[PDB]
Amino acid sequence: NIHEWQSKQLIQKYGGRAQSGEVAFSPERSRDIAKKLWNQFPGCKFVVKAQVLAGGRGKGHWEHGMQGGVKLAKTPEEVYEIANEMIGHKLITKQTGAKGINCNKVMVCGAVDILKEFYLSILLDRAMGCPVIIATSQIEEVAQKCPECLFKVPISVKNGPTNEQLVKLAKDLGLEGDLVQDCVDNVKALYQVFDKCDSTMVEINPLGVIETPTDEKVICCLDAKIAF
Amino acid sequence: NIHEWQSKQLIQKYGGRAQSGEVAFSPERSRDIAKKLWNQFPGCKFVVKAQVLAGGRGKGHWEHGMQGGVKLAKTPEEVYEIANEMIGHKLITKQTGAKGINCNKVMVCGAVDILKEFYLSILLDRAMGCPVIIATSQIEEVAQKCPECLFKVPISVKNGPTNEQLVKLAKDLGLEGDLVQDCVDNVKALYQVFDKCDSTMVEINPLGVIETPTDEKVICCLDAKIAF
Ligand SMILES: Nc1ncnc2c1ncn2[C@@H]1O[C@H](COP(=O)(O)OP(=O)(O)O)[C@@H](O)[C@H]1O
Ligand SMILES: Nc1ncnc2c1ncn2[C@@H]1O[C@H](COP(=O)(O)OP(=O)(O)O)[C@@H](O)[C@H]1O
Ligand SMILES: [Cl-]
Ligand SMILES: [Mg+2]
Ligand SMILES: [Mg+2]
Repeated sequence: NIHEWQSKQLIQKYGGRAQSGEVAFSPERSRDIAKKLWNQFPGCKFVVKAQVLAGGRGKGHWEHGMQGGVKLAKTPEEVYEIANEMIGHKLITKQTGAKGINCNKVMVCGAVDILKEFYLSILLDRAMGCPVIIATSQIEEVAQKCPECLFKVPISVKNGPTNEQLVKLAKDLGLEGDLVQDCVDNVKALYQVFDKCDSTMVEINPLGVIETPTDEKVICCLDAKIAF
Repeated sequence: NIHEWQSKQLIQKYGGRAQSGEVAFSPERSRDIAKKLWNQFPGCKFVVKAQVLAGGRGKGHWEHGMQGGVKLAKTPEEVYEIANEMIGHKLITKQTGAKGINCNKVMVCGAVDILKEFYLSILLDRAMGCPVIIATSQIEEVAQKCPECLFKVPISVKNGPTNEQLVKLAKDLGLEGDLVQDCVDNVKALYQVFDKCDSTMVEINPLGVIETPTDEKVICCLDAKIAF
């Protein structure tokens, strides 16, 4: 499986929208990324995301407390502080145990208004022998407590997804207006990645509805993981 | 006199907020700047500003038809198109005449919500023999048609501006809440530039109230000109 930054760039290579930010291997560099971003959107806030091969970062904790592998920062100096407590230190989440996985890089992103967060993945379903799109706006828990809340769209491996399936899926997720077609185009892009890269899973957790700096609502992958 | 980019970077060096963007000397580079900015704020729009030693770009026009030296762009490709018609071409404004001034670089900026636009300049007043801060929220026309709309704050070159003078100026311009102190700190930065650079004029036209990507209101220099 390829890292977050690399999957997102692959998704955007194929016409999808994703917040890949920029990766840093030192707190000095993390700060410089933030300072330069203030040239473009002055006053913006920042998000620092520990780049570790492990899930559930948002609710881990570090040696010196901290808590959470995804944290908001108001200034480049706050980016330095947070980054300095991530790089070269050990995060502890559910997927790691008391061991804790080491972190030697972070992702620095501009902070955006997140209006909605969905789960969406494109899986190779061996049983049926076809790709299947799995999405929900609420992943193993939701399927058991509310299986109806989960949508599974089998895909024709010769024709690919139909606009009918994708439009329905988008509306089933609660999207309206321009976000419906926006979601179709992004899901089409995710499928090309799935297909053209011979992936067994393209998982977007979360696929979000965010606001641009000028308040437009757009679909954007806020996380990405591609397996082969 | 130093260019927009250099003044803005100088202003931020001293604690002010300015949208310096990033300068490009080709439309290919302009496009790349926009593409990379979409990694940070996906879906954002862009502004392309012709970098020419001449004023009134917003209302100028180019020899081959295109209108305006400051133009909005929806995508990196729209940035390329606009930049390609600016770099290596001739702009015509009021300050240039039928000759038209050549442009060999543009500034690519993220588009932001602009809520208010002020004029603010720090001048070496020969008559009074001291620096004077000149600001208005409505420059030669306004001074004649509404002299009351213009505020002039003489500065003691030994004490610098007082927080009292700057706070009053901020409220005189109609600012309230956190924007008052925000404006004070930015004006303090503009004065240090004026002083430490032995300038005869630091002109910010417009000094704006803009929204951050997460809807915070902040003071930001959207243009800058420093004379010697
Ligand atoms: N640009 C951003 N602005 C604000 N919040 C963000 C941004 N990017 C990510 N987040 C938040 O970070 C959370 C955790 O992100 P994610 O990469 O999914 O980590 P995890 O493995 O903990 O789920 C997301 O649910 C989202 O709310
Ligand atoms: N980042 C931006 N987003 C939106 N509009 C902008 C941005 N930067 C500048 N503008 C607009 O461009 C106009 C012209 O900009 P400026 O640099 O002052 O050129 P000039 O004053 O020579 O016409 C401003 O009055 C403002 O309305
Ligand atoms: Cl170049
Ligand atoms: Mg995730
Ligand atoms: Mg101007």
